[PDB]
Amino acid sequence: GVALGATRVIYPAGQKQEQLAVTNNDENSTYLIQSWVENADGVKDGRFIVTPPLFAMKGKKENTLRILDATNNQLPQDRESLFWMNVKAIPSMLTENTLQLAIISRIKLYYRPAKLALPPDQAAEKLRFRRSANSLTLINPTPYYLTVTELNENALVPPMGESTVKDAGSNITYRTINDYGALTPKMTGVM
Amino acid sequence: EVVNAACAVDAGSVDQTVQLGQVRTASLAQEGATSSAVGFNIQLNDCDTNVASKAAVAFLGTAIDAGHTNVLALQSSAAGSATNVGVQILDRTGAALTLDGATFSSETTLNNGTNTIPFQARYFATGAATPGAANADATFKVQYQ
Repeated sequence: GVALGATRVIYPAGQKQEQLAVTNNDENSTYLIQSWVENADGVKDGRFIVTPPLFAMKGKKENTLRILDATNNQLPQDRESLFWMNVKAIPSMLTENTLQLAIISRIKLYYRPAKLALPPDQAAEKLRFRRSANSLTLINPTPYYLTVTELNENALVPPMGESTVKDAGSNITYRTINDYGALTPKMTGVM
Repeated sequence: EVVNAACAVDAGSVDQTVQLGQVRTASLAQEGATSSAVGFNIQLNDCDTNVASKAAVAFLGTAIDAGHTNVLALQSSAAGSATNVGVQILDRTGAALTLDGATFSSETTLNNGTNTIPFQARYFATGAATPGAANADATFKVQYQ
C-alpha cells in the first residue's frame, strides 16, 4: 500500500511550492497515483496546482508531489484558508470475480498568510466554550484553523469562527492536532 | 518537532483485491437474494495509532442502478457481465454500507501490531441473476483529522 508523508500541509504564502512525499511500501506491486486539490467545498477550483497530477509507482519507491500556489494572491490575508489534498492510489494488474479497490488519502491543505501576529505555538490555548442545554459551542478567535479532538464529537473550528457540537456533564477537557499532525497537551475548557 | 505521517492503507491482498468466489445464479433467483459474504481486512500501517483511530473512512462506487444505490454496479465485461447482480459491502456486523461520500469513524484496532478494520463483501440480487463475469470496483476514502 501507498502512504503520504504527512497528515496535513501548511502552505505559507509567498512560497513558490511545497513538497509532499508519496511512498509505495510494496515492491511487488504497481499503482497509478492521481492527486488533486479541492477547496473547502470539495470543488477542484485550481487555486493550487499539484504536479504530477497523474503518475505511476512500480515497487518500493518514494516520489514527491509538488503543490504550487496559483491563487493570484486573492485569498484572505488575515486568516488561514482551508483546502484539501486528495491523493488517489489505484492498483493495476487475471483470475475472475473480485472486488478491486482504490484508496484516497484526503488531508488538509492550509493556506497561511504571512506576518501573522499570534504565533502558532500558542493558538489552542485560546479556545473558548459556550454551553447550551444540549449543545456546546467552541469559539476560535485565532486566524488558525483549530482541530479539536478528544473533547469530552470532534470539531474543526475555523479561524475567527465558531463550531457547535451536540444529558451532557459539566467540566470539559480537550486537545488539538498541531501543524505536525501531532497532539497538543490536554487542556481544560474555558467559558 | 516531527510531523505525523499518514497511514499506508492495504486490503488483504496486495493487488487491493477481494475474492468474491463463484456466482451461483440459481441461488440468486430473485431481487434481494444474497451470496454468502467474504470477509477482508483493511489495514492502516506505519502511522501513529492516534492518526489511524482518529481518521474517518467511507466507500465510494457507482450503484448498480438508481433503485439500489448501496449496491455496486458490476465491472462490465467484453463478453458481457452477469445481470441483476451487484456487489455489496458490509461492516463487521453484516450491515451494508452506503456508496456515497457518507463517511464514518474508522474504529481501528491494534490487532496484529497494526491498525486494522474488518469488512465483508457479498453479491446482492436485483432480479434473476444471469451468468457473467462479476468483477467490481470501489474507492476507499480515508480523510484525516
